[PDB]
Amino acid sequence: TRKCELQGLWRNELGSNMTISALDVAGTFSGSYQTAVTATNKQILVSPLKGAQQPPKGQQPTFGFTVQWQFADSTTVFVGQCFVDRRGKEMLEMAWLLREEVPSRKDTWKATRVGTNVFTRVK
Amino acid sequence: TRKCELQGLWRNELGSNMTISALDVAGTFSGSYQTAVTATNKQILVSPLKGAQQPPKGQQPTFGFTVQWQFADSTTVFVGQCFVDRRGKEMLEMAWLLREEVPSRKDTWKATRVGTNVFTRVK
Amino acid sequence: TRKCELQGLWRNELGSNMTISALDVAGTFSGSYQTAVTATNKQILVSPLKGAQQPPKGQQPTFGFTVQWQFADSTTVFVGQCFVDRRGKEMLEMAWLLREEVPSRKDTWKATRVGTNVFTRVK
Amino acid sequence: TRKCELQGLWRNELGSNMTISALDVAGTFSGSYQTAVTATNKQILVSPLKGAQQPPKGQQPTFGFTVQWQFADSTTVFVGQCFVDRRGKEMLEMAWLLREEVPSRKDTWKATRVGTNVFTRVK
Ligand SMILES: O=C(O)CCCC[C@@H]1SC[C@@H]2NC(=O)N[C@@H]21
Ligand SMILES: O=C(O)CCCC[C@@H]1SC[C@@H]2NC(=O)N[C@@H]21
Ligand SMILES: O=C(O)CCCC[C@@H]1SC[C@@H]2NC(=O)N[C@@H]21
Ligand SMILES: O=C(O)CCCC[C@@H]1SC[C@@H]2NC(=O)N[C@@H]21
Repeated sequence: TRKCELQGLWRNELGSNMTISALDVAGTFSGSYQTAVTATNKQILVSPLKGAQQPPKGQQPTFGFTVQWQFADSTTVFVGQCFVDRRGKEMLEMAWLLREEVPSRKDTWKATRVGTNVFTRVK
Repeated sequence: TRKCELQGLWRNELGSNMTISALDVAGTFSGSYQTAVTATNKQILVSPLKGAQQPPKGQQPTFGFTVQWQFADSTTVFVGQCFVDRRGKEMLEMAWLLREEVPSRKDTWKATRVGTNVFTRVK
Repeated sequence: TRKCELQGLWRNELGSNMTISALDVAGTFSGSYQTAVTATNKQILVSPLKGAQQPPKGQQPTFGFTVQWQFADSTTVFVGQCFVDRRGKEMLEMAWLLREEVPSRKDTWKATRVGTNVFTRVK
Repeated sequence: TRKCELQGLWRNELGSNMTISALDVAGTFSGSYQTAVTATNKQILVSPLKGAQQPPKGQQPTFGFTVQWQFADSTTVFVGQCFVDRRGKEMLEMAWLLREEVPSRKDTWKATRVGTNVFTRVK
């Protein structure tokens, strides 16, 4: 069963697109992310990601990745697990932190936004 | 100036140790993490990490990484920026999400812990 | 228009129920919360909440509240904004932190879970 | 022992000041917050807060509150526990979410910043 294999094109509720290329045997993967949204006034560009998954009880292993935004000084990390429901539908449940670059140490308090995303496989 | 180079051994306020190996030119890095603490009842083991930094205005670039815990079903992601103060002292300001593996989709609501860490370079 | 008035019975995607009683003129409100889920092994009980909303540009004001769980040592805080869509449907977008009570200061790192909820008005 | 009574003037690492007035018997409290920092370009003003603490094993009970900022469209909620160390020193360990008001539902993804604070009692 290839169900819940991270490898693939995924989309989230914001309309973002994400590709995860094949995992190596260490469980590390790379890919790219096309966000539909930005907190900057910059043109959105496809951006590389780098992550790792835990080794596979009936449960998909947890994974995480870092997106290196190509058009913004920021960095997002996403952490999640895949689930398959009744009718075979796969979903990535993810929580994320978006870190903006700040000029001095004293601005770090405001540098991190948090939220969640739900991804499903693009048909 | 090698000030705020991620490469190195770092420690945080919890007494965790972290090594970041040299960055490649794409800005991706790997390394390992020795946490002083765990939310499981398992023996702590050194664990690989995989991350990426943004390219370097006077400001260090943001970075993120994923720790693949070797003794736990979980995954942590850390996101941060380095700062150098007056007397040349470097600090990584980081926020993180720890994701526990859960049996079903309905338990995802409780799967993510959040917090911050401050790292300084081991002498 | 009473659209997006916090006053009311709301439900979230987890199937939790929440009542917010009338706001006073200072914008503070109280109410109760019936969670469908718990991270403890205790019987769920209806729990008081205490919050405040900002004063009302076309935008609903932000609000927050604290739930004092009656069956758990923990405390949740929720922060959010209400939205009304095209066909008049109201939704509370909320982010939350659940704080478990810990025995010593050194366990605080693991004490806080984070997530989001979406509430709609019970018909 | 009045050790770890929330009632009092507290300060955090950012240099913010906070007053918590006496708790009522239900455990609800009010007070005010003077932040040293803001993410807006507005003049900072003292702001009311409204919270509740859990009832008091050797462990302080968890609490939470909402700050209704008087100079910003936002709302912060803080959740925490008090600790007393060896030499009698009290500390509030807190995690928080700052929610900015957004024009439409589609901007909610970026509306929530997260972080932590440590408060000690003003001498
Ligand atoms: O605005 C930035 O600085 C970079 C774009 C970040 C987009 C964020 S990452 C989390 C959330 N989920 C998405 O699919 N996009 C937004
Ligand atoms: O408990 C687990 O499931 C894995 C160990 C996680 C340790 C966390 S990661 C964030 C925080 N910072 C640390 O240095 N260690 C803890
Ligand atoms: O488990 C506990 O310690 C108390 C119950 C907490 C339920 C949480 S609060 C956030 C999330 N949203 C809900 O409607 N319920 C869970
Ligand atoms: O900027 C705003 O919109 C309101 C001021 C918020 C200040 C935040 S709240 C969390 C953090 N801790 C503080 O003591 N101040 C900042």
